[PDB]
Amino acid sequence: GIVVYNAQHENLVKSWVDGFTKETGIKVTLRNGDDSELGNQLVQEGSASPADVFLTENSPSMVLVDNAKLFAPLDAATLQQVPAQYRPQHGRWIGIAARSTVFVYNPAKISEAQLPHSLMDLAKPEWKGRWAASPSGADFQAIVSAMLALKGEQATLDWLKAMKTNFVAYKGNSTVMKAVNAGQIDGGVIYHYYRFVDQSKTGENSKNTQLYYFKHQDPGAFVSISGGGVLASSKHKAQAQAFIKWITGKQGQDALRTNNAFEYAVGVDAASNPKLTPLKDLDAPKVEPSSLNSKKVIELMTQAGLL
Ligand SMILES: [Fe+3]
Repeated sequence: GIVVYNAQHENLVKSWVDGFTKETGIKVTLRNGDDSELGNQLVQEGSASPADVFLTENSPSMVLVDNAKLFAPLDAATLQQVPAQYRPQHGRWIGIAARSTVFVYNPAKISEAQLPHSLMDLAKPEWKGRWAASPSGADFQAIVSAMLALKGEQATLDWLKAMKTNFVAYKGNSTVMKAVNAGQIDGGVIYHYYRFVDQSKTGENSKNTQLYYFKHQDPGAFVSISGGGVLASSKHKAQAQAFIKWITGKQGQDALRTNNAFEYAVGVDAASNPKLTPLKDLDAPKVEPSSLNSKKVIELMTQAGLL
């Protein structure tokens, strides 16, 4: 069978494996981990890696592995299952799901009318002590990688230095949401699905929160694309290509619509969970996935004192 380095969620991917194996008989072994962990591990393994497939929550760790020259071209028929805007132009990997940046806020701490117009506005001195984020996570680092691609090094580093003055750090994006929910800060920068996931359980970590979408092609409207790819070293290329085709195809994208992950489908003509605000109404900035640079992001955040 095939070996998948999986930095996407264990439960979502297991439902993909369930349908994929049922229809093809191809068995899948998951090696689960985080974006940056598994990305760096693949670069170190190089062509000696036992992985056939790499899946990520966000794009920068895909770019890391592609920069190392480790991905095989994806089948053209697979690439055509996803629109070009949710896909690197070079076709060596593909988007498999999406997540929207949001400002999660506590209405008892901050009225909707007081929310920042731009993610860049959180650098202003009036925001000191009033917002949070998880800078060690690949989630927030991907958001900063979009700001870097959109705004450039100097403007991004200036924003990061003001964030060091202004923000409150927490370990984990769900932790940020819990802190907002408890009223420790006015709000925080996370991805949209965390609130949906918790509301589908007890809601005890989210009931005092609401989601704000920056829109207007703001850096804060960045839509982060989860990635999938076939390793060039794979000895099971047909099976590996078929797994990517499955997860980006109608049945695989269907799971995104009906499961409890609340992440967006990216497939052509694919409906997303109806509780989500449609991606086409969010007016995300144009951000080429290959332009997202996780190494420079870590350096800038370290220069700012955040890591
Ligand atoms: Fe995440």
